[PDB]
Amino acid sequence: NMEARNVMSGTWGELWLDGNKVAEVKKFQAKMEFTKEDIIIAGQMGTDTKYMGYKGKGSITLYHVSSRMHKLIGEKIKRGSEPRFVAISKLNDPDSYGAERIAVKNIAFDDLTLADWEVGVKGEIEAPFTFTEYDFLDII
Amino acid sequence: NMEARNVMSGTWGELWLDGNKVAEVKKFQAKMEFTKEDIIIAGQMGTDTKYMGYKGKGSITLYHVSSRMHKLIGEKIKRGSEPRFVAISKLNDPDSYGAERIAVKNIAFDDLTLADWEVGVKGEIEAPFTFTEYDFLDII
Amino acid sequence: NMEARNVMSGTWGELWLDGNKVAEVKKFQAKMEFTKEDIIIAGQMGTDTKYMGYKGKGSITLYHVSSRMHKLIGEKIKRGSEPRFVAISKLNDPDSYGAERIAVKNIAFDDLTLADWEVGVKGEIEAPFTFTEYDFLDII
Amino acid sequence: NMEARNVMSGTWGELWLDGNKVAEVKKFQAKMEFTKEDIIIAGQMGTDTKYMGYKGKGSITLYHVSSRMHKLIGEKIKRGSEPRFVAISKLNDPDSYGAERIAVKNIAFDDLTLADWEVGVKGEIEAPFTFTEYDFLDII
Amino acid sequence: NMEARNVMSGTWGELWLDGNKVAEVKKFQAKMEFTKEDIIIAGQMGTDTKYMGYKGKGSITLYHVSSRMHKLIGEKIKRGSEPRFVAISKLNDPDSYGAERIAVKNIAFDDLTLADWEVGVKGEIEAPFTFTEYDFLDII
Amino acid sequence: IGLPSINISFKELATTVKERSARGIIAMVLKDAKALGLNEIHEKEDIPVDLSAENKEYINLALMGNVNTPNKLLVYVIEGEADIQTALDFLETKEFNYLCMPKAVEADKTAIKNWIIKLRDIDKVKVKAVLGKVVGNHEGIINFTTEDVLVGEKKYSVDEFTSRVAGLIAGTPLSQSVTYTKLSDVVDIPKMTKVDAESRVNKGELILIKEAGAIRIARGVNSLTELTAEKGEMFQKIKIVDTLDIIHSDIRKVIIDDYIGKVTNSYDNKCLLIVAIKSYLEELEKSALIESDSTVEIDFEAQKSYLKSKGVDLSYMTLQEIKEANTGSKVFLKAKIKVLDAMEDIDLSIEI
Amino acid sequence: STVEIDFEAQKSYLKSKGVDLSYMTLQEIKEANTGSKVFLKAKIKVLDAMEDIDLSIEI
Amino acid sequence: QSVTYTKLSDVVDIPKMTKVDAESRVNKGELILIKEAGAIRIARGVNSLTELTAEKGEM
Amino acid sequence: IGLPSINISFKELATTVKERSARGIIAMVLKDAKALGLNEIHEKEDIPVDLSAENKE
Repeated sequence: NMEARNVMSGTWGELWLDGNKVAEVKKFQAKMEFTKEDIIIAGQMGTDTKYMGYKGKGSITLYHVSSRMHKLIGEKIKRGSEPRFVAISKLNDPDSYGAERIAVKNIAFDDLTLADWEVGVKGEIEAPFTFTEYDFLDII
Repeated sequence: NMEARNVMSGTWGELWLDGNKVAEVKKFQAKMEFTKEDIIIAGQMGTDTKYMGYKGKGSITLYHVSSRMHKLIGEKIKRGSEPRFVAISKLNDPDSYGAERIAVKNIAFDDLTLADWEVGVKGEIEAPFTFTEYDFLDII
Repeated sequence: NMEARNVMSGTWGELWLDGNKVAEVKKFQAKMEFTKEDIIIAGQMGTDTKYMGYKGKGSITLYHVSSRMHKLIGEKIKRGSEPRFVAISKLNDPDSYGAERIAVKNIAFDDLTLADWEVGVKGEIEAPFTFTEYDFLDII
Repeated sequence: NMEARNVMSGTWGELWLDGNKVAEVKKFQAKMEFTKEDIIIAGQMGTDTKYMGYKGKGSITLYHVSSRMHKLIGEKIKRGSEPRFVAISKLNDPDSYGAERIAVKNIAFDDLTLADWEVGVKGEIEAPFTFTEYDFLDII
Repeated sequence: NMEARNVMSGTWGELWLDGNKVAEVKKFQAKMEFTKEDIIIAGQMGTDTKYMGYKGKGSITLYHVSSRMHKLIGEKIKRGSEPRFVAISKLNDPDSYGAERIAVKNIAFDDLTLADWEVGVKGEIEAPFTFTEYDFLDII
Repeated sequence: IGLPSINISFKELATTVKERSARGIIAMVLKDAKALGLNEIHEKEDIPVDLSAENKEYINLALMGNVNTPNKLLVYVIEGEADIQTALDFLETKEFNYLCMPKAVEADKTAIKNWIIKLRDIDKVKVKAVLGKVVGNHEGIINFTTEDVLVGEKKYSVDEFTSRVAGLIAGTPLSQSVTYTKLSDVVDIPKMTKVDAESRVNKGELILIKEAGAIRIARGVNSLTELTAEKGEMFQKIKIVDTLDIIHSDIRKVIIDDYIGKVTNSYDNKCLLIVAIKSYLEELEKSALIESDSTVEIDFEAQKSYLKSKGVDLSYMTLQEIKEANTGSKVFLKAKIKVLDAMEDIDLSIEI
Repeated sequence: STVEIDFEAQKSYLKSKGVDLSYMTLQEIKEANTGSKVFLKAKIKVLDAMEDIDLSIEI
Repeated sequence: QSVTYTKLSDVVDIPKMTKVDAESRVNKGELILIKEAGAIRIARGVNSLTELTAEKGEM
Repeated sequence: IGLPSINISFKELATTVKERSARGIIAMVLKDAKALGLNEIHEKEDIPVDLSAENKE
């Protein structure tokens, strides 16, 4: 029941940020990294672990076609007001079993690129972030 | 008695996780790393070691065809309940001497990938874990 | 008196472990790393050293044809009994001056690989170790 | 005769308190501090000492899994009736010469921890004590 | 005449206690602290001192392989009869000028460790003492 | 299964028993008309009641050790009117360290002496006998020559006290020697001057002397007296010969169990044998039975001689090729060790 | 180890049947028809086990 | 392997025989038992072939 | 082929002579009243007993 055609292709990804579609998206990533602490039990040779929580980390890459991130955060960051956002990522490959749609919430960006250009090179923007919550809509 | 045909090929590997077959498996690894501490003996130039225990470490890679990991751990991790699992790996190359089957127990995963996609790139998932026990069924 | 044909080729290596021939051996390494501590002498610009001892380190690589390491150490390590071994390495190139045979003693392995396989990749096992003694039989 | 494997590892320790086994024990200490008074002898440059007695001091550390110490001492200490306990400590490393088992008697604890928690930190309890008697069972 | 190789290494130390060699010795210390009293002389700005005596202090550290100290002193200390011991220390580094051997006499130990273990930690014992006499055998 | 039993009983103190030695096996040949065969004795109380009282006292004598009791006693009984060869042939199969027989005569001592010399020199089994009046020139014969030993107002002849001597020797740890070991149970021995004791020790006899305190053994010598270049003064001492016999027996066990008839006679297998023997010697060094820095290696001169005796031409033949050459079913090895003696003689010069 | 045609046995058989060996090539003799017989030869080596040991210990 | 020096545990007694006699019997072509510290054992794994020729060697 | 010979022997310490050279052949002619002829000598330990002490040295 496993066929090569079932593997999901990243070209069939879509992204909404702050309620707006991002047509120029190149990649999207979001992962929960667990905090685990070692615990040695008397009489047991194998060291065990206790789960303590998690830290959400992610990134977005865009082709540089507009000033999206500047408008989203630039003026507010300088004044000491930090905004938070919601992102929705959808992966719907027509040859796959179904679609994967996930909302990532309480997003805080790590930085802001004002300018990054080089002669003979096309422009791209990498924007890392952190987050704390999520919801599953249409898992496979 | 050693021939090139006897070397085991990784294409002949199979994996069960939580009692379910994983048809989309790409690699499987599990290793016990020993804790050793130096001990210098009076009158001896070569420093020796004392064995104190071990830490089990491993990883699984899958082609992205479904939401297997999401369903296994996502909702429970957010609530503070950490689940533990059993995995069975089998390596049965028809040109080898025999089969090697091992159960890896008390598995705790290290993270959870919610999304990782890029335009023009096929989807894959890497899931590291830790473990404390094992059993030999059909060694060679 | 030095000719290119005299250089020893690694294909002419042989290995015994725990008294048994290892036909599937790919490489063997063993080295003594000296512990040296700096000593500055009054009136001398060049910093000197004092020799304090050594640490023996090595490694073995095998093609994966059997469960050799599993049987050697798996059950004993879990119970808290650490076994120690003797290895004999021989290098006898027919075009070289002579043979070089060395016994490496009080060997303690650093880990144990339970499984490591990937689709489309042939299996290999890498096993590092430490040791404290040795003997020269047939040096050149 | 003396080899690094003979050194006793603390992971092979076990503890009984008031007749009940303590599976969550992290460490155990018990030591007799001697009381010595200086004495200067006429005609002698080196000052000598006279032995006068001893004070027994110790402590236990546990992972916080239950309310063991609360149930042992809390209500009685408030009413003014101080309880006294017996502890048995056993160290049985399979690679050592033998087992070391000791009973520590007339134990009086120094304090009681009602709560000690911090966000992001796993719970531990430290319980110092004093004692006056002991007995040797299974010395090496 | 002086070179870095002449510095004596502590790995070439050996110890006898109460006539019995202790192969598990980690370190040995013995030192005489002088008692000095200030004396101000009329007409002199620099304050001088008068030598009055000395107090011998020392320590031994061992790897925990047996119940040596328990058997040496435990029963006698409880009954009130304090024993006294003789220790001999030898330092013979093959690259030094010669051997340094010293007898330390009328040793009285400061305490007794009944148990000191922690999960994941190898066992060691520290035994401080006092003494009044010594003798030189093989000075350099 | 019965009712539960909580049996709490009272009694007075019981006499302590001396500790058992892991080493030292004694075989003793006795004569009685009853209860023949081989009897294995572990503790003093376990003695078959069929033997006469005299044999019971002999066994009790052999039971007392020096620092520990001997590990095991093997008792062979013969009725009489028969050769001692009948018991010697049976003992050729058993494993033991010392052999004694309290009742003997000159021809019987001759039989035991010849038998042990045969075992040691021809059958390659290291055993020893303690005999009353025998002038053997061998390190395998211990000549105990003391007349009329008196224990608890009794008369023991020289031949019948050797059970006590054999137990004494078997009960001694390997790091020590029997020189000046005192026998508390002995009360009286015939008058003896120091010059005579010197002469007897020089002639190779194990004797008792009266010294400061109780009765004690004089010196720990063998019966060996003739010294050559191969056999020096060290071979005259009991302690050294005991250590050498232990080494011989252990190495022979390893060789016979693991190698003889089991593996092909190739150079690789010879190297494996060398490693095994070296590890045994290292184990001995870790216990201080022998000194450090002992070696094992291929005996090159002997192999060259064997190859020459077979018609091989050692012309333009590399030393490596000679070392690795096939030698039929034979192996030539050599080794070096060192053993220390006990403290026995002290000079102290005092200036006043 | 080796295996090959036993040329001399084939020649003796051919002589016994009456064929001529003069003016016959060696290749001609080797490939000659021999009814139902096949003549072959080989060479092997076998080693002995360990049964005698001499160990000389110097003290 | 070879049966040389193989021990037979259940055997516990054998007629006595001197060393030169055992040597002569082995050189005659007989398989014999011998006595040793511990159990009894086979002496040497020899055949009954004694007349050796240029085609039949000692192997 | 005889019986198997497993012999472990103990003996006092011994020395070793110098290693030999395959270089050097000397022809020496000496007059003697006994044992005339050609004598090849490999070592000084093995000299035939016929020669005089003066010629032996």
